[PDB]
Amino acid sequence: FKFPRSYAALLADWPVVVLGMCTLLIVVCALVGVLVPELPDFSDPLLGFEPRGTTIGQRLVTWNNMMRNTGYKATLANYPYKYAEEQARSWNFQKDSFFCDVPSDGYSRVVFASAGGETLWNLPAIKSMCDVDNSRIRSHPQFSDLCQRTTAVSCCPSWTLGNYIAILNNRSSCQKIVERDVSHTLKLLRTCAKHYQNGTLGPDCWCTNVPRKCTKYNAVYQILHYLVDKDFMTPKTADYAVPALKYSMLFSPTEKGESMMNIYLDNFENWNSSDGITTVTGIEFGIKHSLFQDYLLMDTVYPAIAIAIVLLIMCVYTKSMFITLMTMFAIISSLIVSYFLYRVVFNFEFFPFMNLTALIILVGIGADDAFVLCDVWNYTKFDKPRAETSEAVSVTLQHAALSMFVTSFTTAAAFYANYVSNITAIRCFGVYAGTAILVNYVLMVTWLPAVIVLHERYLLNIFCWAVLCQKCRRVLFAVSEASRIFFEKVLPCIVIKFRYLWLIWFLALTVGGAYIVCVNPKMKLPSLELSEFQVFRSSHPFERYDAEFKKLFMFERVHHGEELHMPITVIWGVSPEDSGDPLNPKSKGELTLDSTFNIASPASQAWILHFCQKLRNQTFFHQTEQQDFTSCFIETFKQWMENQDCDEPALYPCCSHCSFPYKQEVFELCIKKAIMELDRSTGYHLNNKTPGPRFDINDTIRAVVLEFQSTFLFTLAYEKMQQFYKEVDSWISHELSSAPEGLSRGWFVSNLEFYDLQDSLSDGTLIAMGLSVAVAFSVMLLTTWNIIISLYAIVSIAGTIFVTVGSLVLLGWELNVLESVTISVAVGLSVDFAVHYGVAYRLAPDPDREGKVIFSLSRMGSAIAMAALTTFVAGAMMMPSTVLAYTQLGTFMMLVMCVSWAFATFFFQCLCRCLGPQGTCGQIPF
Ligand SMILES: CCCCCCCCCCC(CCCCCCCCCC)(CO[C@@H]1O[C@H](CO)[C@@H](O[C@H]2O[C@H](CO)[C@@H](O)[C@H](O)[C@H]2O)[C@H](O)[C@H]1O)CO[C@@H]1O[C@H](CO)[C@@H](O[C@H]2O[C@H](CO)[C@@H](O)[C@H](O)[C@H]2O)[C@H](O)[C@H]1O
Ligand SMILES: CCCCCCCCCCC(CCCCCCCCCC)(CO[C@@H]1O[C@H](CO)[C@@H](O[C@H]2O[C@H](CO)[C@@H](O)[C@H](O)[C@H]2O)[C@H](O)[C@H]1O)CO[C@@H]1O[C@H](CO)[C@@H](O[C@H]2O[C@H](CO)[C@@H](O)[C@H](O)[C@H]2O)[C@H](O)[C@H]1O
Ligand SMILES: CC(C)CCC[C@@H](C)[C@H]1CC[C@H]2[C@@H]3CC=C4C[C@@H](OC(=O)CCC(=O)O)CC[C@]4(C)[C@H]3CC[C@]12C
Ligand SMILES: CC(C)CCC[C@@H](C)[C@H]1CC[C@H]2[C@@H]3CC=C4C[C@@H](OC(=O)CCC(=O)O)CC[C@]4(C)[C@H]3CC[C@]12C
Ligand SMILES: CC(C)CCC[C@@H](C)[C@H]1CC[C@H]2[C@@H]3CC=C4C[C@@H](OC(=O)CCC(=O)O)CC[C@]4(C)[C@H]3CC[C@]12C
Ligand SMILES: CC(C)CCC[C@@H](C)[C@H]1CC[C@H]2[C@@H]3CC=C4C[C@@H](OC(=O)CCC(=O)O)CC[C@]4(C)[C@H]3CC[C@]12C
Ligand SMILES: CC(C)CCC[C@@H](C)[C@H]1CC[C@H]2[C@@H]3CC=C4C[C@@H](OC(=O)CCC(=O)O)CC[C@]4(C)[C@H]3CC[C@]12C
Ligand SMILES: CC(C)CCC[C@@H](C)[C@H]1CC[C@H]2[C@@H]3CC=C4C[C@@H](OC(=O)CCC(=O)O)CC[C@]4(C)[C@H]3CC[C@]12C
Ligand SMILES: CC(C)CCC[C@@H](C)[C@H]1CC[C@H]2[C@@H]3CC=C4C[C@@H](OC(=O)CCC(=O)O)CC[C@]4(C)[C@H]3CC[C@]12C
Ligand SMILES: CC(C)CCC[C@@H](C)[C@H]1CC[C@H]2[C@@H]3CC=C4C[C@@H](OC(=O)CCC(=O)O)CC[C@]4(C)[C@H]3CC[C@]12C
Ligand SMILES: CC(C)CCC[C@@H](C)[C@H]1CC[C@H]2[C@@H]3CC=C4C[C@@H](OC(=O)CCC(=O)O)CC[C@]4(C)[C@H]3CC[C@]12C
Ligand SMILES: CC(C)CCC[C@@H](C)[C@H]1CC[C@H]2[C@@H]3CC=C4C[C@@H](OC(=O)CCC(=O)O)CC[C@]4(C)[C@H]3CC[C@]12C
Ligand SMILES: CC(C)CCC[C@@H](C)[C@H]1CC[C@H]2[C@@H]3CC=C4C[C@@H](OC(=O)CCC(=O)O)CC[C@]4(C)[C@H]3CC[C@]12C
Ligand SMILES: CC(C)CCC[C@@H](C)[C@H]1CC[C@H]2[C@@H]3CC=C4C[C@@H](OC(=O)CCC(=O)O)CC[C@]4(C)[C@H]3CC[C@]12C
Ligand SMILES: CC(C)CCC[C@@H](C)[C@H]1CC[C@H]2[C@@H]3CC=C4C[C@@H](OC(=O)CCC(=O)O)CC[C@]4(C)[C@H]3CC[C@]12C
Ligand SMILES: *[C@@H]1O[C@H](CO)[C@@H](O)[C@H](O)[C@H]1NC(C)=O
Ligand SMILES: *[C@@H]1O[C@H](CO)[C@@H](O)[C@H](O)[C@H]1NC(C)=O
Ligand SMILES: *[C@@H]1O[C@H](CO)[C@@H](O)[C@H](O)[C@H]1NC(C)=O
Ligand code: NA
Ligand code: NA
Repeated sequence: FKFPRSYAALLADWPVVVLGMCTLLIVVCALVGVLVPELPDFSDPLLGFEPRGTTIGQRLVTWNNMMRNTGYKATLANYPYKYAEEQARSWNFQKDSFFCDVPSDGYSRVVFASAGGETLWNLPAIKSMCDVDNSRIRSHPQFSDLCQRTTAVSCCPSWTLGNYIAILNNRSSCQKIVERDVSHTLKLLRTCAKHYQNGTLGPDCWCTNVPRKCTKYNAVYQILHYLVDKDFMTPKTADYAVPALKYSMLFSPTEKGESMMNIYLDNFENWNSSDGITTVTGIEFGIKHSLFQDYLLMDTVYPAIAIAIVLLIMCVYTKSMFITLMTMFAIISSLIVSYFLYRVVFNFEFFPFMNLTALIILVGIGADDAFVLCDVWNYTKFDKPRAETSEAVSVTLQHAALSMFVTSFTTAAAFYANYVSNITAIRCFGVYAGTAILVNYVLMVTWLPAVIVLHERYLLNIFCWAVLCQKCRRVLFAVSEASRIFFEKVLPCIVIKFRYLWLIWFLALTVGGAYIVCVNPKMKLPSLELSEFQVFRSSHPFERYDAEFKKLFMFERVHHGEELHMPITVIWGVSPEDSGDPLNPKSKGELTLDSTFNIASPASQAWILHFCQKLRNQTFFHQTEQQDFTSCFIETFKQWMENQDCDEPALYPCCSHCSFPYKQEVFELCIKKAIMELDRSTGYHLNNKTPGPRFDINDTIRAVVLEFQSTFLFTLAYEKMQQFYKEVDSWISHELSSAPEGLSRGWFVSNLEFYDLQDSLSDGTLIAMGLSVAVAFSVMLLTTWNIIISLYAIVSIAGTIFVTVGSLVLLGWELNVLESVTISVAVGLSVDFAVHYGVAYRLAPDPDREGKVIFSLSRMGSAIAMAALTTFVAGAMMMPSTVLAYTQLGTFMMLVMCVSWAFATFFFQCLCRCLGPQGTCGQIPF
């Protein structure tokens, strides 16, 4: 029986086989991907934002596994429990003149600013804050179940300036205060602020150095610590009529969390946030990550609107709704098939929210190849108008199929290069987006050639209205002639005549971009900790709370503060290893004990005391004037032993007569006795963080922990924290290199979670961009076979990247997660227009470099323009989004398209016109 004897004949004779086979295996992917995997969860946006394989990361994971597994009959314990049990065997403020408790981070709260720029310390503003709370939080039908309660009659009062003024001036409520009460309260604040600054006022005094008037309910401490900004009542300009209260805070009796969701959505979300007197500038209801999932899915309307505009661009370009809608079916199918491969074939259990942005990327860059194949098909038709379909298909594929691949492969490879990241979310996103891009290419050389054959065979025969069709035809004709005159006549004259203007202008831009990126101001690393990471645009009240207001209120500053010294924690007997799955963020492994460890050896006892006394001589160590008896438990144990009075027979082994390097059996006996003496002799209680030995279920010491304070303070600056880490880790590693066996495998840990993230963002960006640059230059040598065209192309790609990244630096971008991925992807996208032109310069029949540049611009001009335009339009559609990630990706997509199109069309064609090869001058031998 009959069968097609070549691929071009399969497409030409049986296009319905190709579409039927594609449709069936796409339908299988769509079914199995919904039925078999567990569906994605976006309840935590920050989920994979952690380095896994790093030296610091494995130590941090190990220390967390030690802390969870430490406790009564757990894997490790602070106390020798099997020895210990053997010892045991032997409203109206004139009536209810109080608030229900102290305000805290546990309560729902809002930040006010003045609407007219006034000081907030005025009676209209003070009552307007109470009016907003009453009208927007309390009024809600759910509030009465959520509020903390002293009686069934009414909820507790909210912590607000007007209620503190009421209780200080014996008024019944915020609503019944007067200007005399406001000025009286201002005097009390102005005098007693020095007592608060000097640490003499405090939370419980209702303060022996402090006068009674401002002690009256702890009200002056509570106003200054919780309700007012840090510039109000600062020592400078305190003698001023009313000080500038820029911001003030209000606390609701509702506990901060997911119960606030209805109150927010009903009464805060759609509001204009202003009472005309005061504006609500910040909100902290505990719902930021709960709200994130809703907006993350709701904003998928913007990529859907982008699909319709890309359908319009491509319907006018190709002149069919058939080839156009079948191309957009293939674009959306490549996401569905990528998802089946990702969850079912590759077995990835975690789907980051970053993966939803691959719908934006594929809608922008998906049609690029359809514009190329449709052009080449029409050049092929025009060149040989009586060729049979199998010849026309084969010639079209011979001209198009490699350039379509190289532009796709450069962009997929730039995403797969992010699998070299230590950050789990970045690796997962690189795999998902790289796979969709390659699946889309396979459809553009299978599905789209068979669709083009079916159009020509049937639909090309079939295809006010009686004038509207004619009016449509004549305007479509005029648009196409205008497009042809531009790309064949207008644009080549502008490129060639002004070539010396272009060479000077685009070099000046490249030098400017290189100065901004490499000299000043450079791109910065992240400057907020991971819990404060921005998910919404900076306009959103939840983001202004974390970015602006957490640093202006004293209770939010002292939650960590400036005088945190870095701990130096040193651990033995546990292996610093992550045995969990690095691609599953929830898979932390199992705690591993080191079988070679021994503390109780006389050599181990002697060395570890000498290490403690060596470490105290270093410039990184901070001497507290009170001694830490926990820091080096061996010195405290030596001290206890040399105090045992030894006249009692029970003190026979644990005696002051013994010299310090005790025989191992006397160490193992007396350490248990000394630990059990402590919690009876003193009020001191050990916990899973406390330094000391760690016992197993057979009262055997399996680990030891030492801890010391550093002269280094805690900081979010990368270089200061790198200097701390290098100085301490080098000295500890060097000193441990001379430790006896059984102490040789110890390791150092500290508060280094954010420094490990910053370090991983630095390293992974440099590696992924170097891999992306290597692929970009390689594929251009292998596509042009000429070193001079490949060189002018990589110089234009370099100018594109310096102007693109230098522009993002002037826009205030930092090297965060996602921002770091776009830098790698910028290279792989920027390849594409210089490849399309560089192949058309070589293809040119003209002998002279001017004719070859006119040919190149004439033949690739409108396809390059349409690929740039569809990618720009997809990015421009993401600007109404609340999700920060959508708005950042669309910003990048617009910017990189303008810069890469201009450098490929003006700068790279001007290099080819001035000093381009002619007559095989730089041709690589095959
Ligand atoms: C691959 C990823 C798959 C993700 C799967 C999860 C999808 C979750 C969908 C969620 C969602 C978007 C729908 C668009 C999705 C496009 C996907 C494109 C995928 C391409 C591969 C469902 O939108 C639904 O739309 C229905 C339309 O028929 C509508 O039906 C109703 O009318 C029928 C007659 O029309 C009638 O018969 C039926 O009885 C009715 O009920 C529903 O009530 C409505 O809930 C949520 O948005 C809904 O609609 C608005 C949208 O703007 C949204 O507007 C706000 O927010 C926008 C955004 O922040 C912002 O822009 C807007 O300014 C802002 O006002 C609304 O607040 C929200 O309510
Ligand atoms: C596994 C890790 C164990 C961690 C232990 C951590 C707790 C410290 C225990 C050690 C301990 C008692 C001995 C108990 C048994 C020890 C078993 C050891 C087991 C080891 C396996 C040693 O007490 C020290 O004894 C020394 C003699 O031995 C003595 O030395 C002197 O003599 C020599 C010159 O004449 C020469 O030595 C040296 O120059 C001299 O100074 C010191 O003055 C004295 O401070 C502490 O005793 C007391 O503890 C109190 C709180 O309970 C603590 O109260 C304060 O701080 C509280 C807040 O913490 C706070 O609330 C209180 O308001 C506040 O008042 C006292 O200030 C402290 O004194
Ligand atoms: C998920 C669903 C859509 C999967 C099912 C796909 C089917 C609808 C496809 C698969 C193979 C296709 C067939 C493949 C080849 C042909 C031969 C074709 O005719 C010829 O090539 C000319 C024969 C002649 O000499 O007359 C007519 C359509 C037909 C029957 C196709 C009809 C549609 C079929 C059955
Ligand atoms: C954005 C994605 C989800 C689009 C998915 C499209 C599919 C549902 C396919 C299957 C059947 C296709 C239709 C089959 C036949 C025709 C007739 C065809 O008529 C002509 O050929 C008009 C002139 C021309 O377009 O060249 C126009 C497209 C249309 C409606 C096709 C459009 C695309 C359809 C709806
Ligand atoms: C990246 C783009 C191109 C689409 C990728 C494949 C889709 C088939 C996935 C991606 C996100 C998924 C959605 C993300 C979140 C949800 C909520 C989820 O349910 C829960 O989260 C329930 C609450 C909980 O688990 O606690 C299941 C449906 C749905 C819409 C998922 C259905 C399948 C979706 C659309
Ligand atoms: C994971 C998947 C997506 C990888 C897919 C890779 C292929 C699509 C690449 C690899 C090698 C490429 C081929 C290498 C060599 C050629 C010969 C080339 O030149 C000719 O046929 C010579 C005659 C002429 O140019 O007219 C046409 C393109 C083609 C088939 C290339 C098309 C694209 C191919 C098949
Ligand atoms: C999941 C799988 C199916 C992905 C792999 C798809 C391949 C089977 C496709 C991708 C590109 C295609 C090629 C694109 C271009 C050409 C050139 C074309 O012409 C020549 O080879 C002419 C050579 C000469 O003139 O000497 C023949 C078909 C061929 C090899 C195609 C055959 C089928 C290829 C290799
Ligand atoms: C493979 C073909 C299609 C060439 C693709 C271009 C290559 C130059 C690049 C693109 C993506 C790169 C890969 C992206 C990520 C990684 C993970 C990286 O992992 C590790 O070093 C740690 C071990 C691990 O986690 O697997 C090893 C190199 C590798 C495979 C890279 C090797 C070089 C690759 C294949
Ligand atoms: C989203 C809203 C607010 C604005 C959408 C405007 C678009 C519908 C306009 C803007 C630019 C226009 C395009 C400008 C240039 C061209 C190239 C032109 O190319 C050809 O005539 C040559 C085709 C070939 O060589 O075969 C076809 C029309 C097209 C796609 C135009 C179609 C209509 C477009 C996409
Ligand atoms: C800094 C960015 C905008 C660089 C990327 C785009 C520019 C290279 C474009 C944008 C607007 C263009 C200009 C718009 C209009 C004209 C008038 C035009 O006048 C003629 O007489 C043209 C005659 C012809 O060649 O048909 C000469 C080129 C020029 C300056 C264009 C040169 C190329 C420009 C500067
Ligand atoms: C080869 C051509 C094609 C492109 C070359 C561009 C690169 C040299 C640029 C682009 C982005 C730059 C990176 C962007 C941000 C940073 C953070 C920076 O970290 C810091 O300590 C900054 C100060 C801080 O905030 O603490 C280290 C360099 C690095 C990786 C930059 C190094 C230089 C890079 C890789
Ligand atoms: C020609 C095509 C391809 C692009 C058209 C893009 C415009 C329709 C965009 C560009 C900037 C957008 C604006 C940028 C910012 C905002 C603020 C935004 O304010 C919010 O408080 C709600 C959403 C959010 O959280 O950001 C409301 C939409 C709006 C006016 C956007 C409306 C749509 C605009 C005008
Ligand atoms: C979106 C960013 C990434 C840039 C993408 C490339 C654009 C610079 C291209 C896309 C479509 C092009 C347009 C398509 C058609 C025309 C009509 C053309 O009209 C004539 O030359 C008419 C001459 C006559 O009839 O007298 C003038 C240029 C223009 C606007 C083109 C200018 C270059 C455009 C805007
Ligand atoms: C086609 C390319 C190669 C040439 C330039 C095209 C321009 C239309 C674009 C591309 C990048 C844009 C720039 C990207 C970033 C910024 C920073 C932006 O903000 C600031 O400078 C804020 C300064 C501060 O707050 O202190 C002002 C506009 C500017 C210079 C943009 C102006 C218009 C530029 C040069
Ligand atoms: C060794 C490391 C640094 C990797 C180098 C990779 C490429 C940059 C090398 C590999 C082969 C080299 C080519 C081998 C042969 C030639 C032919 C040579 O002469 C001609 O084309 C003109 C001959 C004439 O005079 O007629 C010009 C340099 C070129 C393209 C070489 C330029 C550099 C190439 C592309
Ligand atoms: C209050 O401040 C002064 C000046 O800094 C200081 O000398 C004094 O000791 C402080 N008061 C108390 C009770 O410590
Ligand atoms: C809207 O905002 C203004 C201040 O810009 C405020 O005066 C007004 O009361 C708000 N509400 C309404 C319904 O206008
Ligand atoms: C600590 O430094 C002093 C002063 O140099 C020295 O006498 C002492 O021996 C050092 N102690 C240790 C344990 O290194
Ligand atoms: Na491509
Ligand atoms: Na590319």
